[PDB]
Amino acid sequence: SRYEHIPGPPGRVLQDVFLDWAKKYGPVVRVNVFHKTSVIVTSPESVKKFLMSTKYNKDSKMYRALQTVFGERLFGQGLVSECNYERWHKQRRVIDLAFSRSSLVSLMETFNEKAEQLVEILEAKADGQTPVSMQDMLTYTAMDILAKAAFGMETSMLLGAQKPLSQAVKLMLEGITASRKRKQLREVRESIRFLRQVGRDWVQRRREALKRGEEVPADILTQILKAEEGAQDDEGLLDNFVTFFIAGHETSANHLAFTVMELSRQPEIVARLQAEVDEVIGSKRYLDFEDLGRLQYLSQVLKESLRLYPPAWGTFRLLEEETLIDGVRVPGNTPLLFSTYVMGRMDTYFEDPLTFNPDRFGPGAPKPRFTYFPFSLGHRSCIGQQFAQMEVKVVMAKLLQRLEFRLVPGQRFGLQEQATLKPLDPVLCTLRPR
Ligand code: HEM
Ligand SMILES: O=C(NC1CC1)C1CCN(c2cnccc2-c2ccccc2)CC1
Repeated sequence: SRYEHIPGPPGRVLQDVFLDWAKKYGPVVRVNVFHKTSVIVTSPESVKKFLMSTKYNKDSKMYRALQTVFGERLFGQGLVSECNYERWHKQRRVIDLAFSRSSLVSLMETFNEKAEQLVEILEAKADGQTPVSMQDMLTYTAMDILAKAAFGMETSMLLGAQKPLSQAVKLMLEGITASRKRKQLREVRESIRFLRQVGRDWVQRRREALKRGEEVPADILTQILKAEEGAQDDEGLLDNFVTFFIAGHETSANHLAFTVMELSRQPEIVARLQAEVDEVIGSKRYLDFEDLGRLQYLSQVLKESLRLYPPAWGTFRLLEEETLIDGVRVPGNTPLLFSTYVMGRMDTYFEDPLTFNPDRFGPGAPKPRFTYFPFSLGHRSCIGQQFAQMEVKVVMAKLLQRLEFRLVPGQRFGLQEQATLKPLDPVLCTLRPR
């Protein structure tokens, strides 16, 4: 009854249903999500008001499935899932040092070496006939980049190593999904314990290295440790280990996979991207940091890919006091749902919204004003945004330099939702050298 007055109903995902309801019922609509009543707010005025203010905190009820799954602590109170402002702010300020401009410039060697490894593996299969899962190959690349860049760890998933780790990540993502019988419970719980035990093993290795006075370059793990200096126990440390182990590869992989999928049906845009990489980097194996800013059309293509295919569709804020939102009375203690997926597909905000058009992000084009937020906005925006944008530009630039991709017929463009949105199909392609 407390929500009955709010407007609403009486390879598809629930976000497509929400899109249909926002179009039909307007900027404030009641929905059921993760078995709670929520209100989806899709005006840009609401996005600005609620996301650009430290007055509005995340609604912790809507993060339970990242905190704990089936009674196993997962991300716990790490940086994504901590919804207390002061507890979040303390860790954010310490971990931010690992995402400074100087920190990220130092990661270009890791980005280049893993991108070069992927392209060499793909070139050996570029016979126009062997089907390759670009979803799988881009996930292995993203995991290898993250493990090296964040932790100084070589996972070598691109060599076929760490299969139990790859399986554990897959079942943990299925667990998040199922949360929000007997064998699936056992497999999910053991996978979460395995990921935390990877953290314990790697933190002990880092501590022993530091004790023996071995050289350890400052990385994300350095700052994760710094945030816990004088903690009562290692459970905060492991919460952020697992948070960054998962967060630092999965959305990047999703975004790469979506971009390759969509580009397979955009031959003219691919010819333009191939030309731009030819003009900017030439034959050079290695992209320098200053080359990234020169790949302007690729930047636009990746922004348009996130408009239609945001791996992280949005966020929630807790409305504490009854508030009028776009002419609608919204009760206190309500989860407000913000969706860049829904707003990206509304003709109100984007003309011909299903058309893939990188020129929407061109230099003279008007910037979306609070209608586009694939890294969210405000104080709780993605800490990894610049990390992600650099690594994906390096991977995509190296693929475009060296290879041609054709999507295998029968492969779909639809979505699935696990913890994030990702292609329904494996993005199975045949390849040829340029
Ligand atoms: C294309 C890639 C990526 C996308 C689309 C993405 C998207 C997002 C979004 C929408 C949020 C806000 C989530 C919320 O409000 O609940 C977020 C937060 C976060 N992301 Fe990402 N992300 C990406 C890459 C990364 C990477 C590479 C890392 C780490 C290296 C990372 C770590 C995080 C963390 C730790 C947070 C929580 C930040 C905070 O609240 O202070 N993300 N991301
Ligand atoms: O569960 C979430 N929000 C709850 C309201 C429902 C999102 C929180 C932000 N997440 C990320 C953000 N940056 C990078 C990666 C992830 C990521 C990917 C895989 C698994 C976990 C997290 C995406 C999920």
